[PDB]
Order: sequence, then C-alpha cells, then structure tokens
Amino acid sequence: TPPQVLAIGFFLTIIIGAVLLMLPISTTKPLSWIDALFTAASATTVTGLAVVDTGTQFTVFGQTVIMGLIQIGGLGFMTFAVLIVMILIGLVKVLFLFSISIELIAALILSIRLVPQYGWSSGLFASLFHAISAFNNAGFSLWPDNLMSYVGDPTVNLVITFLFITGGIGFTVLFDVMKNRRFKTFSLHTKLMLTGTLMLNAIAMLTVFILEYSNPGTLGHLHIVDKLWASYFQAVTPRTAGFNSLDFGSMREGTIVFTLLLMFIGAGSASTASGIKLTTFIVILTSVIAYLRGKKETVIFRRSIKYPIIIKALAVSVTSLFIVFLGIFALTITEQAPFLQIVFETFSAFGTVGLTMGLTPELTTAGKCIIIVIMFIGRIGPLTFVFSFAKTEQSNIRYPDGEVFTG
Amino acid sequence: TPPQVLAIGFFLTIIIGAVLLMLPISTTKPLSWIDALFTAASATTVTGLAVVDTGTQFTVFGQTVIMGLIQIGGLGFMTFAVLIVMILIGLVKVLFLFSISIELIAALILSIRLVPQYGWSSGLFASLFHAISAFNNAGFSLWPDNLMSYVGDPTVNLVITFLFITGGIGFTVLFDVMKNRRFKTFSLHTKLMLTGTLMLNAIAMLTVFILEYSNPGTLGHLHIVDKLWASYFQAVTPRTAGFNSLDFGSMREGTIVFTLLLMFIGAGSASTASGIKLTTFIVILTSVIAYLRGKKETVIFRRSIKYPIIIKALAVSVTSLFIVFLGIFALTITEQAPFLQIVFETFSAFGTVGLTMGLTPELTTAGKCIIIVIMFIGRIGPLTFVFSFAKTEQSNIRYPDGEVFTG
Amino acid sequence: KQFAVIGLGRFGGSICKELHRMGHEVLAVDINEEKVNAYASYATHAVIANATEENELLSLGIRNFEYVIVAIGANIQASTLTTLLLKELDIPNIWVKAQNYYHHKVLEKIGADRIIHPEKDMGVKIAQSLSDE
Amino acid sequence: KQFAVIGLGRFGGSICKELHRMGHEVLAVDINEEKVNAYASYATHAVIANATEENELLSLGIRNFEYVIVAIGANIQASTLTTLLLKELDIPNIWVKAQNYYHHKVLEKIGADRIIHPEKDMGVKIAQSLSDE
Ligand SMILES: Nc1ncnc2c1ncn2[C@@H]1O[C@H](COP(=O)(O)OP(=O)(O)O)[C@@H](O)[C@H]1O
Ligand SMILES: Nc1ncnc2c1ncn2[C@@H]1O[C@H](COP(=O)(O)OP(=O)(O)O)[C@@H](O)[C@H]1O
Ligand SMILES: [K+]
Ligand SMILES: [K+]
Repeated sequence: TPPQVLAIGFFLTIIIGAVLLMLPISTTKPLSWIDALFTAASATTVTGLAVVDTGTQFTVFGQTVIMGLIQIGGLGFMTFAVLIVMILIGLVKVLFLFSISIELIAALILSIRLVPQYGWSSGLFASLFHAISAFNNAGFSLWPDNLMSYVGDPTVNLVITFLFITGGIGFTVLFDVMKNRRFKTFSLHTKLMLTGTLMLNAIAMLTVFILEYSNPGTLGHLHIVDKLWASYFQAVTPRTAGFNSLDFGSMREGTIVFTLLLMFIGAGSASTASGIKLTTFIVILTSVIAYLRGKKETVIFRRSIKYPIIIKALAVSVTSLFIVFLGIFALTITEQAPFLQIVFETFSAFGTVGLTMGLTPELTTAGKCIIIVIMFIGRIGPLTFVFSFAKTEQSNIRYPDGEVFTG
Repeated sequence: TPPQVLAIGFFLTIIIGAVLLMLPISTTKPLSWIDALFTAASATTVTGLAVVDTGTQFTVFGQTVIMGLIQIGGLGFMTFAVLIVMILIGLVKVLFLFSISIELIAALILSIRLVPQYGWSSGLFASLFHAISAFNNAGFSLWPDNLMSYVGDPTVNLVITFLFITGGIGFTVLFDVMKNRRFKTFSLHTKLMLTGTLMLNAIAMLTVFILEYSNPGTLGHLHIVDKLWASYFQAVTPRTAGFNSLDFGSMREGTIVFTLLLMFIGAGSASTASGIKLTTFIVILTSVIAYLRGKKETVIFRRSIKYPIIIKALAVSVTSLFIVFLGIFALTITEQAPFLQIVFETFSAFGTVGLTMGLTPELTTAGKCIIIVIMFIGRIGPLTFVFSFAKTEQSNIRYPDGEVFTG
Repeated sequence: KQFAVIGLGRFGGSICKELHRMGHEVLAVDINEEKVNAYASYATHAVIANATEENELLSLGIRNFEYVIVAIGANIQASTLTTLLLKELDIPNIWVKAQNYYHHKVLEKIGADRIIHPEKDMGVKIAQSLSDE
Repeated sequence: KQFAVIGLGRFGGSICKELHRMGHEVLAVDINEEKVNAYASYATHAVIANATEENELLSLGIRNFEYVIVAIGANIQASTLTTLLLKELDIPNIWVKAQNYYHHKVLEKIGADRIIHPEKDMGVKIAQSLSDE
C-alpha cells in the first residue's frame, strides 16, 4: 500500500487526462483513443514521447491540459521520491513553491526572447509551457520542431538546460548545496551527483562533438559556435529531459549507441528524472573496480559503501535491463521496424527521456500499448512497482550454505 | 601470474597457429594476414566465427591444423577451468583420455552416416573433425553449409547435440552424476545445471518453434518432423556450440533478440563453453526475486547462497555487458553494417558461439581486430583477464559508512 | 522414516549420521550455522532455526514428524522449553536428552515420552556387557 | 592545523568537536565503527583502524602529523602500546591521557611529551576557580 498509492495515483491521472483530451475543445482534429491515452501517459509519466505534434493537434486548452499533467506528474513523483528517501502536506507545499518560483522566473527570462517573435499572447504561453516542461524533464514543445530552430540561441539553450539540470539532480542535492555551501561539508550522495554530472556531461559532450562533427545531417552545416551549443545540448538532454536540437534519426550509429547508455543511467534520485540513477551507476562501477583491484570494500570520496547499498544498486540495474529486454523483444514481434529504432525507443521510454528516431508516430496500436507500460514501469521504478503487487512474507529460517560456481 | 599464464598461453597458441596456416600447404588459395590471425584466434579461443569457408580455403593439412587448435584450445581452457574451481599433469591426462574417448566413439557413430556418402577417406576425416568440433563447442564445419543439409537427419542431430551438451555442462557435473547417480545426493551446482539446462532448452525450443513456424526462409518449408529437429537444434546450439541448421540471417528479429540472451548466458562453468554461465544467471535471477519477495536470503534447492557468491555473479554480469557494450560501440563506428547484425556478432563473439548473420565475411580489417579481442576476452573471462594485468594491493583500512540513494 | 533431530552436537549429530546410513529421512535443526553446514550432507533436510520459538517450529513442519528427538546440551532451559512447545504441537513421541537428575525430573513431569541420559545410560549397559563377557 | 586524535571517547571526542569548531584539520582513528561514524562529520578525516598495529599507523600517515593525542581509555595496554609505537615514528609531540598514578609513571618514562589526567587535572583548576571566585 505505501508504494501502491503512487502506482494507482498515476493510473488515475492518466485516465483522467486521457478523457479530458477527448472533448471537442482541446484538439482541433479528431484524436483516436490510443493516441489520447498515449499522450496522457507520456505527459503524466513525464517522458515526452509524442505520437501527434502538440502544436498542430491540441488547442490552447489542450496544451494547458498537457501543461497540467506535466506539472502534476513531475511534482507528484518528485514529492513522493523525497518522502521515500527520508522514510527509508507541509513538505509538498515547500517543493511546490520552489518549483513554481524557478519555473516562473525562467519563463520571464524566456519571455524576453519568445514574445518579440510570437507575440504577447503566443510568446507568454510558449515560454511558460517550456519552463514547466524543461524543469520537470518533459521535452514537450509547442513548435513542430522540438527546439531545432534555437540550436544557436544562447537564451534558449542556457535557460532550458539549467531547468532540467537543476530539476534533474535530486532535491536533496539542492538542499544540501544551499544549506552547507562548502564542498568539504557536502554529503556523500551530494558529492557523487555534483562530481558525476560534470564528468558524465563532459564525456558525453566530447563524444557527441567528435562523432557528429563530420555528419552532414547534424552538427555539420553549422558554425563552430553553433556546433558547441548543439553538442552541449545533445549531451545533457538524454538524461532525462529529451529536448532536441538535432535530428537523432540522421545521427551516426555510434552516437546513438552511446546515447543508449546515457539515457539508461538517468540523473538524480529524488527528482523529476527516471532511469537507474547516476549514483547507482557509480556505485556499481566503483564496486566492480574495487573487486578487480582486490579491495575488500568500496571506497569513494573518503567514505565506505555497505553491502545492502551494493546489492540494491545491482538489483535495480539487472531488473531494469530485463524489463528493457522484454520491451525490445515485444516490440520486435509487434512492430516491423528497424532494430536500432526499436532499441532506442525502448531505452527512451523506460528512462522517460522521450528521444526518438522516426518511430513513435509510426507505432501500431499494440506497439503504443507496450510503450505505455514501459513508460509507466520506468517512471515508477522496477523495485517500487513490484512491491505494490507482490505478496510479502518475511522469512525467519536460515539454510545451510551451498557452493555455486559463478565463473 | 596464476591467471596470466592462461592469457599468455592462448596468445602463444594463436600466433603459432596463425603462422602455421601461412605455409603454401595448408590453404589452396592465398590467405591474408588478418584472416589467418582471425581463423587461428577463432579456433584457439574456440568460437567458430569464420571469415573464410574451412572447406574451400584450407586443405587436409590446413583442416588438421584447425582440428588441432580446437582440441588444444578447448581442452586447454577446460583443464584450467577445472583447476581454478578446485583451487578456489595427473588431472590433465584424465580429462584428455575422457575427451578423446567420447569424441572417438562419436566419430565412429558419425562414420556410419558420413563415409557412405563422402567416402572412406573423406567421410572419416569429416566425422572426426565434427566430433572434435562439437564436443569442444566450436561449430566449425568442413561443408560450405554448416550442417544445413542435415536438418532432418537424426544421426547428425542427436550425436552432435549430445557432444556439446555433455561438453557444455561442467566436468564437475559429469563427475558428480557418475559418482552419485542419485539426484538427491547431487551437489547444489550439479542440480542447478541439470535442472537449468532442461528448463532453458525447453523454453528456447518453444520460442524458436513458435516464432519461426510461419517463416518461409527457415522452419517453414519443412516437414513437421523436420521442424522439431530444427527447432531443437537451434535452441541448444546458441550455448555455446554455434552449429547451424537454419539461416540466422533470414530468421525473425524476435528470434534473434531471444538468441542474444540465449548466447549471453552460455553454459556451464568448468567446461568448453564461455559466457556468463548458467549458474550465474540463475543466482542473479533468484537473488533479485528473493529481494522483491522480501526474503532475507536466496534459497534454492533447499540450500543457501552467500553474499560473496551473489556479488561475484552480479560483478561478472555487469562487467560482461560493459565489454559487449564497448564492442558494439566500437563496431558501429568502424563497420557500416546494420545494427542488429553488429549486436548479434558482438554477443556471439563474446560468448564464443560463432553464430552470425552475413557479417563475419564482410568485416573490415579494423572490425576483425575488434572481434579477435572480444573473442579472446570472452574466452578468458572478464574477471580472469583483468587479474592478469592489474596491480593488486590488499587494503587493510576501513572507512566510515556513507549513505547513497540508489533508487 | 520420518524423524526430526533438534540440536546437532555429539549426541544429536551421532543420531543423524546413523539414521542417514540406515536410509531414513532426517530433519536437522540447530541454531549454530557451523553445525548445520557440517551435517548438511548427513541429513535429508538441514535447517538453521531456533527451537525455542514456536513460530519457527511451524515453518519447519514438526507436526508432520512422528518422532522428534531433542538433543540440546549445555543449555538446559532451551531443552526444557523446546519439549514444552512440542507438546502443544501434539507430537506423538518426544525423546529428550537429560543433563542431570534434576533435569530428568523436570522433563518427566512436563510430558517427555522417553528421557535419555547418555552418560548414565551407557554405564548401565557397559556394566551389562561386563557380566555377559 | 595538523592534529590527530586516537580514540573517540568522552575525552577524545570532545577534542575533535572543539578543534573542528575552531577550524582545524583533525584525523580521528578508532577501532569501534560506531564511534567513527558518529564523529565522521566532526572530523576532517575519520578512520576505522587499530592504533596498536604499526602497519596501519603508516597507512594513515601519522608521521605527517606534528601533534598526536592518544585518548584511549579503559584499555591501558592499548594506550601504552600506541604511544611506544609513535616514538618509533619520531612524532614531535605526543599527548597521552592517563588512567591512574601507575599509568602516569609508565607513560612518563616511555617518552610521552605531555600526560593528561582529566579527572585529576580538572580538580586542580576547579579548586583554582573557587579561590578566584
Ligand atoms: N535453542 C536451540 N535450538 C536448537 N539447537 C540448539 C539450541 N541451543 C543449542 N543448540 C545446539 O545443541 C547442541 C548441544 O551440543 P553440546 O552442548 O556440545 O552437547 P551435546 O553435543 O552433548 O549435545 C549445540 O551444538 C547447539 O548448536
Ligand atoms: N586499540 C585501539 N585503537 C584505537 N582506539 C581505541 C583502541 N582501544 C580503544 N579505543 C577507543 O578509545 C575509546 C575509549 O573510550 P572510553 O574507554 O569510554 O573512555 P574515554 O571516553 O574517557 O576515552 C573507546 O571509545 C574506543 O573506541
Ligand atoms: K523526458
Ligand atoms: K562455439
């Protein structure tokens, strides 16, 4: 029941949002039942995958509903994620005020750039919509091209990136930074996120820039300053915002393969991001290296990591891969699509990133249903979701040890 | 040094075998330097991937060299794998006599079928070559089509399958079965292999039969009895023999995806197979299920599995996936090939299976070099290989515990 | 065929090994993990459990076993408490190993079907062997 | 600025907390893991190690520290043995907490730079405060 409320709560939000888009006031053109369910699920379980363009399908009221689902879905999980961390509506109001304040000021900054181009009415809703979407790591865009026209605009790149970096790292990291303000006094988790994000983004930015430099489709016909912006944006968006500045369908396969790992590890723990978190990847990576070097314990940042943390990190990783493997297996049988797109779609759906290469619009009815399940499970979390619908019986009997060769 | 000898020993065998095929007596037509190195590496690190057809490239002397490398490579690792298990040339002779005896009688049975068709000289070398190849899980075939002409022949299917099932499970399992002969008295490891193999093969046979039943390319234009043989053969060959009876390039994508997991989990521990072994997959799967069900310990077959076994199983799995991920990433940049073939090639090379879909012949010079490294690392093992070339310093200092959120 | 031995010590371990040789299904339960591992191969089922807790006894399935032997030594309270719990589980036959005369009296009055005194009982049959020799 | 405190107890823990407040780098070493975890945030470096082993002392880098305070209590042999090892590491200043008069004499003769007797030394300054009051 403690983890079952979140699973039921998101289910109620999706169906309420799905039927809210059925009215002949949200969408100009008729929308199928599966697309509305997919759109509501992507907005609630904040992923960003779209089978229909937001601008050309929904009206101002419809886009407001999408904005509401993103804010409710992003904040609903974020508040519960913080509560789960501290346990394992006084606090909700504090997070709501913080989220609204940072999104409001970001919209005002974005308004300086958008309202001179789209107008007072169009430019203010677009700035607010992108401020809400970016902070909650959604990736939804009103424009038909997802931020592809603002590849070289510093105002769009800097403000939006700051939103899903601040909202990507956990709220514990944000609290610890402002409470302590000294790196020596930060917690171990806070030091893992701050150091890990800088290292991971730098490696990702270098990889995208080098591989896509000679690609004519993306990063090739751009100025040297614009190449840096696009490489910087495409390195931080896979985890987990899923905003675009280049066409992922025209990228090199090597960049896509590296993006698969980039969007499977996600970001911060108690935040709007999803996917094995960054700390989980670091804990596993350092634990294995310590074993290879013969170290009896995993030591990082002058601290120690206990076995229950190690096994939990390894348990969520293998469980996540098994779910992704099932999704790829299910989609290959159902969808007659190239394998690389299917793999990219499944990792993006599970990590709630929303990046795609020409596959989400062309999914079949059965294919969309699989993605919705993958998005829902990935957002909730493989460990949290199972506990909701699994019989629990604490064992009290030990057994003799057995020798198993795992070489 | 204890694990470094095996890494150096296989390196010496490959280069000796590579230069042995350079003489103008082994191959009828000239062979490039990279192909000879690839052929020697595939034969020594017993995988079965071939850039050139064995029958149409090498002569009787050349095929004898390949037969020698398979026997030396398969037995060289098998003897050391048994020694590693018992530690963590009296025994070598016992294994050599057992391996020769079972291969010799199998060749005699195969001779009843092959020499009436190919002749006394041709049919006896072919039967001996396939008996050696099958027992050591090689997959090499003298014929241009790898066992594709014997899809419905019970003599070829039964004898060859028995060879890489007996040689696939660990030699400890073989010893325990004949020493005890009662399932109640078998060890925990022996009961995992015997029960796991029957369950895994049955699931694989059902999956291949159902998915490929309507495929015109494979399993479609065959008699109902021949469908059972091909489905049975294609379910047991991925781990790890890599023999063929149907064209994997014309199979459904769903069958290929399931084969990726099938040839990643490989087979038994101290044997001729490679890959995370079965017990490792079972240990991880049961450990995660116990955690999800709230069990304080992993219990299977009325026994208990300790944490060092759990972490070692999880450490080798994540390390193996990271190496496979690097191989796929390296091949995508180097080889301009469809992604599904690249993934299938990397899993097959790492698991030393040798199954391929029209990619091994068309690999570039740089692509072949990557596969050789992948085959060598997979055969040695990620944990064994690292210990050979890693500085070791046993730590004697503990550190205060740190809290890391891995949700 | 259906026997359970509680406490894998010098006396309890000898019963499991001898019964296993004769071809009988024996359940061995002991708090110490080293004892259970040592006798894991000598018993059909080996369990690491505490016999003084009634919740663990039901998990093992002691009520199924017709014969239960309580061979707990050096811990008289555990031996006395275990046999008292077994009578609540309506075990037909309960054989208990006694430590001294006072422990023998307590076990007799709490409903032990048969009380075993290995040091004293061996003397009365060694002496019998002397007369027959 | 460079201080090391060995033994995180009532006396040793108070030194680490007070030095940390003043803004000094303090290394805390203790065998008990609970003590090190409790004082992990109150020390620049917290280490779970045994001070009686000369191999572990070199790993920490005690020779770098100019001031080392041995605040081991209730284990006189560990306190005496630790200070004897520190003199082999040519530590300039070693401050040791004594337990009784006999322990005070032993520490003085084995080369302790300053010997602290918290119960006795506090009395001679409480009495001084009474006269000044
Ligand atoms: N509460 C208990 N439940 C189950 N087994 C117990 C309990 N207390 C003690 N034992 C086991 O009973 C055994 C008694 O052995 P010991 O005291 O050496 O004398 P003996 O070998 O003659 O029985 C110990 O090995 C111990 O593991
Ligand atoms: N060999 C040792 N090395 C390091 N620390 C030790 C060693 N032996 C004891 N200690 C620590 O010294 C501390 C002494 O505390 P205690 O005996 O309560 O008196 P006090 O608090 O007055 O020092 C203990 O908390 C213990 O953890
Ligand atoms: K997203
Ligand atoms: K093979």
